[PDB]
Amino acid sequence: WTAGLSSFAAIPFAQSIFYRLNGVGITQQVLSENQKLIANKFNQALGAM
Amino acid sequence: IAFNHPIQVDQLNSSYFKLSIPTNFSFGVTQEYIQTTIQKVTVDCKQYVCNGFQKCEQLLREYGQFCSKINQALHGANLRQDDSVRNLFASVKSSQSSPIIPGFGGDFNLTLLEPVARSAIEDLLFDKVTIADPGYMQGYDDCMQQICAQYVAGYKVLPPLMDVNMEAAYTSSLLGSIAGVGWTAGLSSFAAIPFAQSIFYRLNGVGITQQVLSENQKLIANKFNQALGAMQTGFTTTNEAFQKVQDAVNNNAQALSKLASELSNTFGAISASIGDIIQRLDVLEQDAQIDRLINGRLTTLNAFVAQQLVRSESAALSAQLAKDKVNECV
Amino acid sequence: GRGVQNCTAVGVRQQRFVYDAYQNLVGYYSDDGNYYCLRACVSVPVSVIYDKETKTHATLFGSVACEHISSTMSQYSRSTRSMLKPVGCVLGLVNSSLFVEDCKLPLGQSLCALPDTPASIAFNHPIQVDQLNSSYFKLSIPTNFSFGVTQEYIQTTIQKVTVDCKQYV
Amino acid sequence: KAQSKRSGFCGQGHIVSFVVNAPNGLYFMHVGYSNHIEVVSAYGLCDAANPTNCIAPVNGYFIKTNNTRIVDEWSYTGSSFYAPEPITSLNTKYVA
Amino acid sequence: YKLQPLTFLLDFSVDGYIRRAIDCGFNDLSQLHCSYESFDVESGVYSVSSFEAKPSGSVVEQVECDFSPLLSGTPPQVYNFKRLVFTNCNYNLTKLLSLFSVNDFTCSQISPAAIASNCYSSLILDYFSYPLSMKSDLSVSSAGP
Amino acid sequence: YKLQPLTFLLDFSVDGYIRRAIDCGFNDLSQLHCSYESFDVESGVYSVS
Repeated sequence: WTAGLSSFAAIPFAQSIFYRLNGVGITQQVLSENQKLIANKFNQALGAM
Repeated sequence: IAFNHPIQVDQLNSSYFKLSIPTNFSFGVTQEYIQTTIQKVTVDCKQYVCNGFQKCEQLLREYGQFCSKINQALHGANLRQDDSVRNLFASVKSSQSSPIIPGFGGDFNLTLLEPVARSAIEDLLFDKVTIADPGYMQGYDDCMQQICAQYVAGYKVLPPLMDVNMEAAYTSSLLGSIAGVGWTAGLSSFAAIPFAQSIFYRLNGVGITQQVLSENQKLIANKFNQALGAMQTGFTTTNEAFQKVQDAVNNNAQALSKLASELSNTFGAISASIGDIIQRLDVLEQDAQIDRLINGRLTTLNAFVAQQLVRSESAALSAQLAKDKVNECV
Repeated sequence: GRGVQNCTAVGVRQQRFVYDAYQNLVGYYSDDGNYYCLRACVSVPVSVIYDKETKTHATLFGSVACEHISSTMSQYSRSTRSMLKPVGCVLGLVNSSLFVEDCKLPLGQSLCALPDTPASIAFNHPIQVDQLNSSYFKLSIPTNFSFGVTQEYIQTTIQKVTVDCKQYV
Repeated sequence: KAQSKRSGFCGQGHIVSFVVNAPNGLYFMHVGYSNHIEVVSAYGLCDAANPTNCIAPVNGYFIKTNNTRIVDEWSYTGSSFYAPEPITSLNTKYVA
Repeated sequence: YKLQPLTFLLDFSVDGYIRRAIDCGFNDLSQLHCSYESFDVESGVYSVSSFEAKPSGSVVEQVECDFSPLLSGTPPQVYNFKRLVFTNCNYNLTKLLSLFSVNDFTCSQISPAAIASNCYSSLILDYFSYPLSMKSDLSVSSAGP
Repeated sequence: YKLQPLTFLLDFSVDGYIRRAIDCGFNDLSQLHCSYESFDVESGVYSVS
């Protein structure tokens, strides 16, 4: 969360996507764990583009 | 090589991550100009054309309808600019203000109190820029003693429609408003209003400071006032933002003057300003040369009107962007 | 040419005529051997303030001396048009009924300089909330909801039209 | 879509927004929120106990702890809020 | 009442007879109505033709150069064209016109009355013998030999 | 020195006598000086014939 400046530096890309998804939508980290091949579905979406 | 290399950080496999901590507040920065409006100019048809000669004016009557349309278009562009200016100043009707204090900041040598009427910072910007477009019983009088706008009759400058001192008073009210509007309290509250400090609310928003650090920030605030003084000294042409303000002033003045020189000058070599003015005593010979000259003057005037309409439309979009910045940043 | 003096010495002096990066000439040495600079012919700008409701027209002169201008001036061939139609020079001479008649009127004539002209002067009437020097707050709460405000048109799109070339001509 | 009230591009006042059809375009009906009464308020208080009076929303107010209304109507909230206080500022007995 | 050429917008009724008209020149309002081409114009601030100064006291600065060589001696042939350069000298073109009847007078991009009225920086007068019949052959611009 | 038709940038002093002249034909920099009607031109990359 870069609230002020670049002091926050860097965070793991995969973890950042999960946290941002949790904030944007009701999908939660526990729900994401229940969901299977979520990353594979994201890869399929990139392939479709 | 022009490459400057952005600062870099190292990704860590462990959940704990390296962080970068600032040590200098470095408060104060120079900022861009939104342009906002263009100078308003009205061209008097039947005076620049024919150089106030009745015989040419009789020929001009055939083209009189086109000249009237040109005047209406210029009036419409100026009216659009006036509507944009009033909308921009509407944001100053908010019910938030702070009574002005000569000692606005206890340790702040601020350039915002008017000397006693155009706060020093506005005065400094006005002093460096030079505009010859507006004259009121001064430049016109000086030319007689020896601007030329009235004497050439090519164009007449139109005043901004807002007093600069009245607008400066509105900016002083905005200086009071910034601290009050920028507060946790909803709607309008004066709040602490300590020289725009906004207590610690502004400080916490800009960076997540500690209360002990806030006392250090008060010492840093004296340094910030010195940094603001350095920004005031840096009003040189080298700064791009100041150069942009100068370019806009130069652009409005250059556009009317360059087109006015085309409208009144040698024009066609045979035309010589007025066709056969002294070359031919006969009215018919003078009229034929004049008719060709008049058409050329009208076409250049049409190009000037089209350019002004484009500039006014761009100014209206720029003014809306300036209003947007007042809505969010201010 | 029509032009209006005594000026500082300029030019080689071998040629009486002098120019200033323009076809127009500053002349000089017109009679004998003395500098005689030439100035562009004097022109006085005039504008008309008209109100449709009251059918009233006021002649306005901008950036010109009040004393220099006069009703039906002999020096100028036309004062304004074929026929004509003295307030202090805030912007210039205005020949209008009464004087400034300053009043607390916000606007409505949009005069070139600033007069409301319902030559009345506009009043900012700013709203200010007092702030104590000692740390304090001055919350301001509206008495009534005053819900509802008029909104401007956003344009959105323009009409689509096409012309068949060679058939229209 | 939603109430803004921050950097509002609505009608210079924002509560509710509506959309109406216009010829060759679109039209809007934004709602905005009369004369404002100013009340003098002390800038915070420090209690002897660790929790202290603090300004978080409109807050502020003077004696008797918090006597403020977030809504334009007065006395919208009796004084409920409480919560822990992170730190105490200078001029103790008051956040002032 | 005398009549002079004027531009008037004329109102025509259902009958088509003219019941209303505007001079368009006498008053600023009439000029404004003619511009918009409407009897009623919305209230606004409108510019009108500005006042101009009146011309008076034209200043002309005045030694009469002799024209005797031009009218005396043998005129050389058209190929041997002969001209006399005149600078800083007063001129009497009227005397020359009276002295010789002029079979044809033509001026290119200039007028004879205009030249007499205005001073010229330099004047060249040319005298030479050429056939009167071949007027077309000799010209400022011609295909004549 | 043989006279030839030649575009020239001319500077006239208060006396009115020319003290500074530039030949547009000779030198790329001199041609650039004739452009902008300025004896001194701000540093820039400019196309030449």
